[PDB]
Amino acid sequence: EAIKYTSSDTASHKGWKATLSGTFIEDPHSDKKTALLNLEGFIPSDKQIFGSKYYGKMKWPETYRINVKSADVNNNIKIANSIPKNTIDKKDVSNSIGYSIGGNISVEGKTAGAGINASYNVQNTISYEQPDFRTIQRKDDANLASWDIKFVETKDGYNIDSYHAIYGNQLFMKSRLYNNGDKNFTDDRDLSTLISGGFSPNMALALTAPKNAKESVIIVEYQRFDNDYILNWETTQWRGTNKLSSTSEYNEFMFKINWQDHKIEYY
Amino acid sequence: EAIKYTSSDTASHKGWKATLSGTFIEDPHSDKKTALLNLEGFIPSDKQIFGSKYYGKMKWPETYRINVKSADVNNNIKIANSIPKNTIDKKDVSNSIGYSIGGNISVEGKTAGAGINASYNVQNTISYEQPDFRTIQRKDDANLASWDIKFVETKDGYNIDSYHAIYGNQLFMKSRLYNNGDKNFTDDRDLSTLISGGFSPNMALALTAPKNAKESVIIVEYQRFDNDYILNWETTQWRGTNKLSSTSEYNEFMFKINWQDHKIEYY
Amino acid sequence: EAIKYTSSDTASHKGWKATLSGTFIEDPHSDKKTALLNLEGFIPSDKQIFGSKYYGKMKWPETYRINVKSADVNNNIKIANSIPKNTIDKKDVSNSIGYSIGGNISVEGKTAGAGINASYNVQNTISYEQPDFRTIQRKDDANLASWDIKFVETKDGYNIDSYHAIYGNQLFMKSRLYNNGDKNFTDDRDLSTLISGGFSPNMALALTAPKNAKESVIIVEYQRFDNDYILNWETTQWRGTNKLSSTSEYNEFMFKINWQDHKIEYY
Amino acid sequence: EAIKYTSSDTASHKGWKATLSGTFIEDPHSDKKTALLNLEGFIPSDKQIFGSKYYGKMKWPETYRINVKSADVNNNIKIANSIPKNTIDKKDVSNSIGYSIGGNISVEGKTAGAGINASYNVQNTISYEQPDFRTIQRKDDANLASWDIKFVETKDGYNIDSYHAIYGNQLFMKSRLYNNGDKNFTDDRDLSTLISGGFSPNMALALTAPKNAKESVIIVEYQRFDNDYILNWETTQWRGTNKLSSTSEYNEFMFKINWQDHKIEYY
Amino acid sequence: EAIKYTSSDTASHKGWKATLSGTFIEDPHSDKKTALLNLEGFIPSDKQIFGSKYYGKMKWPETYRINVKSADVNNNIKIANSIPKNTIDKKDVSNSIGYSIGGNISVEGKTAGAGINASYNVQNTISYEQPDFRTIQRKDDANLASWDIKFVETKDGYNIDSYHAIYGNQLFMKSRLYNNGDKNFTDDRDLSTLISGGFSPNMALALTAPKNAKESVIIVEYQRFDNDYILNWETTQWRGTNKLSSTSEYNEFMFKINWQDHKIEYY
Amino acid sequence: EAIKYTSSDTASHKGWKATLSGTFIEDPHSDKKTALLNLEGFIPSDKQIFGSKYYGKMKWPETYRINVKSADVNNNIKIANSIPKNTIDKKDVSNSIGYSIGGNISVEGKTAGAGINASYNVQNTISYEQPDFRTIQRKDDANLASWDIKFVETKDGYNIDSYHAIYGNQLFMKSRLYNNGDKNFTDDRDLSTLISGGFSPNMALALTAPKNAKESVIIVEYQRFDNDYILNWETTQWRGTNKLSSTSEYNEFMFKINWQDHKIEYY
Amino acid sequence: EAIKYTSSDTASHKGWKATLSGTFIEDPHSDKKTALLNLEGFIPSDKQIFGSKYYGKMKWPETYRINVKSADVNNNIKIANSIPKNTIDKKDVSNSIGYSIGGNISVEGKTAGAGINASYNVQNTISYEQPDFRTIQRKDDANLASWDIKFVETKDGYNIDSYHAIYGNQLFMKSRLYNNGDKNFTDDRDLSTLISGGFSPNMALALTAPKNAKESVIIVEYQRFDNDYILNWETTQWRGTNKLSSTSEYNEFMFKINWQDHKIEYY
Repeated sequence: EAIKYTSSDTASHKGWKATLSGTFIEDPHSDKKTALLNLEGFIPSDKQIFGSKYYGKMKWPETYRINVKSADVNNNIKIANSIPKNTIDKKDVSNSIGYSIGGNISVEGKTAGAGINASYNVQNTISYEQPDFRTIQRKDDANLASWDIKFVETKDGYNIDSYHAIYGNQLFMKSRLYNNGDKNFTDDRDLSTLISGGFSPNMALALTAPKNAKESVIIVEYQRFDNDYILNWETTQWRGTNKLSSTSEYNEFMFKINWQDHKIEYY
Repeated sequence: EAIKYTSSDTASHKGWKATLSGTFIEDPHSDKKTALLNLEGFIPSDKQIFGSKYYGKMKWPETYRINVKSADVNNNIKIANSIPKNTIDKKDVSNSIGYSIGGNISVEGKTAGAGINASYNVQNTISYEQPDFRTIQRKDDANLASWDIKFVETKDGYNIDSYHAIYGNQLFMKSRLYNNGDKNFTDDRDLSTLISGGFSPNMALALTAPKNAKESVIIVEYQRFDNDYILNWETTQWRGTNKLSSTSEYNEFMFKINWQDHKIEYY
Repeated sequence: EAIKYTSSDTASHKGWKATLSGTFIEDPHSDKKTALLNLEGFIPSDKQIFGSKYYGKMKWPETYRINVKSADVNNNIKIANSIPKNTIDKKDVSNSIGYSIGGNISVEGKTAGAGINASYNVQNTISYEQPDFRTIQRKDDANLASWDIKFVETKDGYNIDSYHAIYGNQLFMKSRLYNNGDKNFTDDRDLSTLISGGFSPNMALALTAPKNAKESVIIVEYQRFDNDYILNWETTQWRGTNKLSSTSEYNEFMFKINWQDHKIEYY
Repeated sequence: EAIKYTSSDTASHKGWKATLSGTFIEDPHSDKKTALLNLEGFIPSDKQIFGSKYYGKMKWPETYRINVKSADVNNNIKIANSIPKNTIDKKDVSNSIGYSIGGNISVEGKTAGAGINASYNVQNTISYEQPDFRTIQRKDDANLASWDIKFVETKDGYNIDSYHAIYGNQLFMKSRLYNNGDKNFTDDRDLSTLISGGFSPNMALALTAPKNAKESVIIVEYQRFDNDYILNWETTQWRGTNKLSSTSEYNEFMFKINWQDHKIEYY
Repeated sequence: EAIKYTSSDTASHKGWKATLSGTFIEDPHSDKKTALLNLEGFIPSDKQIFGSKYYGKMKWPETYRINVKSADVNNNIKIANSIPKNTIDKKDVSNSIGYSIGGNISVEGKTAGAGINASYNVQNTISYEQPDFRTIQRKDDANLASWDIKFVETKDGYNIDSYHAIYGNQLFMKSRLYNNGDKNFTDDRDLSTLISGGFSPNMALALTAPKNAKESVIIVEYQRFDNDYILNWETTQWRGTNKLSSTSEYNEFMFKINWQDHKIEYY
Repeated sequence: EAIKYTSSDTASHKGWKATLSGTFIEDPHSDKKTALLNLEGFIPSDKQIFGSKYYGKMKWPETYRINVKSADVNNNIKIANSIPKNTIDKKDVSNSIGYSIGGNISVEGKTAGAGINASYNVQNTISYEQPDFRTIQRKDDANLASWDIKFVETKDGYNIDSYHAIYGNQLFMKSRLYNNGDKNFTDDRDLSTLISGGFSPNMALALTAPKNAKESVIIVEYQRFDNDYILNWETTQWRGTNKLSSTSEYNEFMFKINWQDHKIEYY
Repeated sequence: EAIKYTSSDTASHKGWKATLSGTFIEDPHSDKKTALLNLEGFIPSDKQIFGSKYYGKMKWPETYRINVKSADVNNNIKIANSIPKNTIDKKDVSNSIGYSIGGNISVEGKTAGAGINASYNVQNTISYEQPDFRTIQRKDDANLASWDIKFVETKDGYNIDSYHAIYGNQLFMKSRLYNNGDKNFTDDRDLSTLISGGFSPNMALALTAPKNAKESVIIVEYQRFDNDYILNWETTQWRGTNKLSSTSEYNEFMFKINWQDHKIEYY
C-alpha cells in the first residue's frame, strides 16, 4: 500500500552530460521516506593527436573520477547504500608434478648401444582476469560517494610504468620504426573503447529521509585526468615516454530535489 | 496508474532503412512526460567486385556511422540515456614457472656413460577476445548520440594496416598465386556477415520532456565509409594494397513526434 | 487495453512447405495498426547419389535462399523490422612469450663434460567458431527481406574451393582408394544435418499498417542451389571435383492477409 | 478470450508404446481452429547376445525411424510446424604460429663449444561436438513428418565402417584376445544408453484446421533397423565384422481425433 | 477451470523407503481424468566389510533396479509418459596436424658444424563425460516402467572387469602392499556417494484414466544387486578379485489410489 | 484454496545452534495434512592449537554428523522426502593417440650426414571434481534422516591417510623445517572455511500427517568428531602424525510441533 | 494475509558507515513475529604511504572483522539464520598416464645407423580457485554473528609469510632494484580493490521475536586490522619485511528497533 513518484532531469555542459533519474517512495509502513537515484550519464575521452615527421603527442585519459555529494539543510538525509561497490578478486591457481621414464636402443656401424632416461617435472601456473580499467570505490560516507576508474594495462601488456632502454614505453606504439609521428599512434581499432571515445558511468544510490523531507541537494562531479604521451624519434627507432596531467578537465552538476512536490530539477 | 502510448514509423530510401519504434509514457506521478525509442533498422554493405586476369578491386565498408539528433523547438526535451554504451574490456592473463630435473645412463661398445640434466621454464600467456568490428560510442550529449562500428581484423588475423614486402596486404586474398583477379577475392563463405551482406544497427534512447510537450524531432543519419582494396599481379605472385574512401554513401531520415496526439511520423 | 487477433495458413507444393503464422494487433493507443509474422517452414535437401564401379555423382545443396516480399496496394504497409539479422563475429586471441634456461653434467669413460642451455619461445594462437553454414542477411527494405544460408566447410575442414593435385577436392570422400563410386560418398552419419535431410528456416518480421488497412500480400520465395560433386577414378586413387548449379529448384508461395476480417490465407 | 481443450491417449503393442497428448484451441479471433500434439513415447532397443567359446553375435539397433502421418478426409487439415527440426552445426577452429630461438654453451675435457638454435612452429586444431546418434529430420510436408535417429560412432571412436586387417571392426569389442564369445561383447556399463535399453522419442507438431473440423487421423509409425554384429575367433585374436538388417521390427499406431467432441482416441 | 487434488503416502519396510506423492487432475475440458505421480524415495547401500590380517571382503551394490507397475482392474488406466528417459550421449572430438622446421649452428674445438630439422605432427584427441553410475531405462509399457542404475567405473579408472596378473582387480584397493584386510579397503572419503551410503531414486510418471476411474494400483519394486569383492594376500602383495550376487535384497511396496475419493494409500 | 501456516523456533546451547523453520499446509483437497521444515543452523569447528619449540597439536573436526529424528505418538506421521540427497558423480575422460615423423640434415667438417625419425604417442587423461568435504546421506527412513560431512583432502593434496617416511603426514604443515610448533600449523588463510570457522548445515524435510494431527516431535542431533593432529620435531625436520577422536562433542535439540495450534516450539 | 513494515537507518562516524535496512513481518498465521535485516555498509581501507630515498612504509588492512550482536531485554528475541555462511570448497583434479614409442634412421659418411626409443609419462595436475580475501564465518549464536575477511595472497602469488633471503617479502614490491621508497610500492592499478579503496560488507540476518515484541537492540562492530609493511634498502637491492597491527581502528554502531511502532533507529 505504498506509492512511487518517479522523476528525472539532465544537463550537458560542454558535452559531458549527467542523467539524474530518481524514484521517490512514500510508504506508510516505513517511518522514513526514502528515495533512490540512478546516475546514467556519459563523459568524453577527448583523445587528441598532435604530430610531425619526427615527433608525436597523444593526449588521453588515464583515470576518471566521479563523486556524488548529498547535502541536507536540516541534515536529516543520509546516503544509505551506494552502488557499485568493491568485490574480492578471484584467481585460478593450478600446480602439477610429473615424472617420465624410458630408454633407447641404437646402432651405428657394427656397434650397438642402448640407454635409459629418467626425468621429473613441476609447474605452478596462475591464471586470473585483469580489466583494462580498474573501478575502485574510493570513498562512501553519509554525504559523499567517490569512485575512480583508472587505467590498468593494454591488451598487448603495457602499463603507464613500462620502460625499455631502447624504445622507452611501448604504450600506444603502432610501429617501433616505420611510420611518422601522427601516423605512429595506435588506431582506434585496437584501442580500448574507453579511450577511443567517451565512456562511463553507472552509479546508483539510496538516500533515506524523514517524513519532514522538504529539500535536498545532490551534486555530481566529473573529473578527467589527462596524461600526455609523446613519441621522440631517436634516429634509428621510436622512443616513447609518458608524462602526466597538464590540465585536468572538471565539471560539476548541481541537482536539487523537492520531496513535498515529488520532483527533481537542475540547479 | 500510468498509461503507455506506443507508436512507430519506417522509411527506406535507396534500400537503407530505419525503423523508429517508440513508446510514450504519461505517468501522473512523474513530473516530466518521458518517451523511449528503439532504432531497429538495416543498412547494406554493397560489397562489389571488379576484376580481370591480372587485376582486382573489391569495394567494402570499413566503418559504419550512426548518429541520432534530437531537436526540441522550445528546447525542453533532452535525450537522457542512450544505449548501447561502452564497456571496460577484460583480458585473461596467466603466468607459469616450472623446473625439470633428471639424468641418464648410456653405453656404446664396452664404454658406459651417464649424465644429469636440469632445466627451468617460464611462460607468460595473455588471452582475450577481439570482435571483428569494434562498436564504440563516439558522442552523447543533450541532443546528439553518435556511434561508430569500425573494422578490427579478419579471423585470419589481418588488419587494414597489414603489410608484407612481397604480397603486400594479404587482407581478403583467397590465393597468393593461383586464380585471377575477380576470382581471387575471398568468398562470402569465410567473410564476416557484416561485409558479406548488410548489417547493423540496434540503438535505444530515452528522452525526457515536460508536460507541455507539443512537438519534437529525431534525426537518424547513416554513413557508410567504403574502402577500395585492390589486387595487382606482380608477375610471380599477387600483391594486394588497400586504398580508402573514394565515395562515402550517406542517408538521413527525419522523424517527427507529436506528443499531444501520441503519434510518430516520417518527415 | 489492446486486442490480439491470431491467424495462420500453410501450403506445401512438391514437399517444400511454408508456415505463415501471424498475429495482428489492434491497439487503440497505437496510431498505426501493426502485425507480426513468423515463418516456420521446411525445405528438402534432396541429396541424391548416382554411381558405378569407377564413377560417382552426389547432388547436394550448396546454398539456400529465402526472400519475403510485402506488397501493399495503396502502398502504406511497410515491413518494419526483420529477424534474423546479422551479428558481429567474435574471435579469441592469445599470445605467449616464454624463456627456459638450464644445464647438464655428463661423463663417458673417465672424461667428464658439462653444459648450459638457453631458449626463448613465442606463440600466437587464434581460436574462433565457424558454422557449417553461414546465415547472412542479404537484403532488407520496405518491401523485401532476403536471407542466404551458404555452405562454409566440413568438420573435416574441406570447402568448395579445396584442391589437391592428386585426390582433387576431398569434400565428401569416404575413402581415398578402396570402395566404389556409389559406396565412396560420405554416409549421412558424419554429414551435416542440413545436407542429410531438409532443413531451415525460421524468419520473423513485423509490418506496420495504418488504420485503413484492408489488404496486403506477403510472398515467400524458396530457392535451393544444387551443386553436383563427382568422383572420377584415376586408376590408382579417387579424384574428386566439384561442379555447380545444373538446375536450381525454386518455389514461390503467395499469402494474402485481410486486416478488416483479421484472417490470413493462401493465394 | 479463447478456450483450450486438452486430451490424450496411449497404446503399447509388443512393448513399443506411443503417447499422443494433444491440446485443442478454440480461439474466436483465430479464423482456423488449430491443435498441437506432443509425442512422448518409448521404443525398446532389444540388444540381444548369442555366443559360444569361439563365436559371438550381438543384435543391436543401428537407426530408428519415426514418421507421423496426418490424414484429413475433406483434406483441409495440414500439419503446419513440426518439432524437432534441423540446426546448423558449429565447429571451433584455432590456428597458431610461433617461433623459438636460443643457444647453448658446452665443454668436455679442455674443449669448449657453443651453439645457436632457431625453430618455427605452426598448428591448425579443429574441435567440434559429435553426438553418439545424429537426429536428422528426413521429411516434412502437409501430411507427413519423418525423423531418423542414426548411429554415429562410439566414445572409443569406432563407426559401422571401421576396418582393421587383423581385428576387423573393433566396434563393441571388450577384448582383442582374452574372453570368449558371449563374454567378449561390451558391457552395458560403457555402452550408449540408446543401445543399452530402449530410448527415444520426443516429437511435437501443430496442425491447423478450419472451423468445420469434424475428424482427422494421425498415424505414428516406428521402425527399428537392427544390425547384427558378429565376432569370429581367428585362432590368435578376435576378428569382428558387422552385417546388417536381417529383420526390421515395425509397429504402427492409429490415432483419431474428434474436434466436435474435443477428444483424442486410439484406432 | 480445472481442479487439482494432491495426495501422498509413504512406507519404509526394513529401512528402504518409498514416497508416493501424487496430484490428480479433474479438468472438465479434458475427456480423460489424468493423474501424475512422483517417486522420491531412498534405498540403502549396505556397504559392509569383513576382514583379517591376510583377507578382506567388502560387500557393495553393483546395480540398483526400480520397476513401477500399474494395474487397472477394468484395464482402462495406462501409464502414459514416464520420467526419467534416455538421452543421446555427446562426445567432444578434436583433431590436429602441425609441422615444425628449423636448424642449428654448432662448433667444438676449431670445427664448426650446422644442421637442418623438419618434423610433422598429428594427434586425434577424444574427450567425453562418463558417470560413476549409468542410469538406463530398461522397460516402459502401458503397465510397467523399469529403470536400472548400474556401476560404470571409479574415478581412479577401474571397472568390474579390470584385471592385472599381479594385483588382480585393483577396484577398491587402498594399498597394493601395506595395511591389512579390513583396513585395506577404500575409505568412504574417496568412494562414490552411491556406495558410501544409500542413494537413488527420482522417478515421475503420468497415468491417464477415464471419467469412470474408481480404483487403480501402482507397485514400486526395489532390487539391489550386491557384489562381493574380496582381497587375498598373495605373500608379497594384495590380489583382489570380484565375485557377484550371493544374495539380492528385494522389497515391494503396494500403493492403491482411489479416484472417487481423491486419495492415495498404502496397501 | 489452501492455507499456509508458517512458524519457527531456534535454540543455541554452547554456541552450536539450530534453526527449525517450518511451514504447515492445510489443503482441503489433500487428504493428508502435510508440513515441511528447513534446518538452517550453524555449528562451530573449534580449531584449537597447542604448541612449544619442538612440539605442536592442532585439534580439528574430521567429520560432522547431523541426524533428524521424527516421532509421532500415534505413529501416523512419517518423514516423506528429505533433502539434500545423493547424486551420481561425473568424471571427464579424454584419450589421445598421435604420430610424428620427420628427418634432418647435418654436417661437421667436410662430412655431411642426415637422418629420419618416427614417433608414436598415446595419453589417457582423467579429470574430475573433488570437494574438500564429501556430503553423503547415511540414513533415511520413516522416522530418521542422517547426514555425514566428512573431510576428503586438502587443496595441496593431502588426506588423513597420507604418509611419508621422513615428514610423516604433511597435512596442515606450514614448513618442513623452519618455524616452531605453534607457528608451524597452517594459517586460516589457506585452510578450508569449514575448519577455519564453524560451518554447515542446510537440511530440508517434508513430513505427511493425517487430519487428526495433534502433536509430533522432531529432534536435531549434531555430533562433531575431532581429530588431534600433532607435530613432533625429529631433530632435522618436522614429522607430523594424525591421531583421532579423543572426545566427540555432541548436542541434541528437541523440537515439538503442535498442529492444532499451528505452532512450533523448543522442548 | 500478512503485512510487511519496512524501515531503515544509517550512521557514518569517521567515514566508516553502516546501513541497517530492515523489514518487519506481522503474519497472523505465524505464532512468532519475525523480522529480517540487511547490512549494506562500507568501510575504508586507509592505504597510507610514507617513504624516502632508501626507506618505505605502506600501511594496509590485513583483515576486516564485522560482528553483529543482538540483545533482547526480556531475552525472547534470537537471531535465527545469518547470511553469509560458509561453503565447502571444490578443487579440480586431473591425472594422466601416457606412453610414446618410436625409432630413427641415421647416416654420416658411409656409415648408416638406426635406433629405437620408448618412453612413459605420468602427470598429476590439481587446479582450484583462491580468492584474494577469504571470507570465513567465525561465530554464530543466539545473540552474536561474527565474520572475518582475511587476506589470502596477491595475484603475483605472495602471502604475508613469504620470505626470500635476498629480497625478503616481495609483497607489494614494484621493483627489486630501481625506484625509491615512496615510488617503490605497488600502484593501485594492480592492487586488489579491497586494499586500493574501502570495501565490504554485505551481511543479512533474521531474528524471530514473540508477539510481545517491544524493543530489541542490534549492534554493528567494525574492526580493521592494519599491518605495516616496510621496505629497507640493502645497498644493492630492496629488502621488504612485514610487521603487524600497530593500531587497530574500531567503530561500533548501536541500532535500536521498536516493534510496537514498527521503526528502526540509531542509538
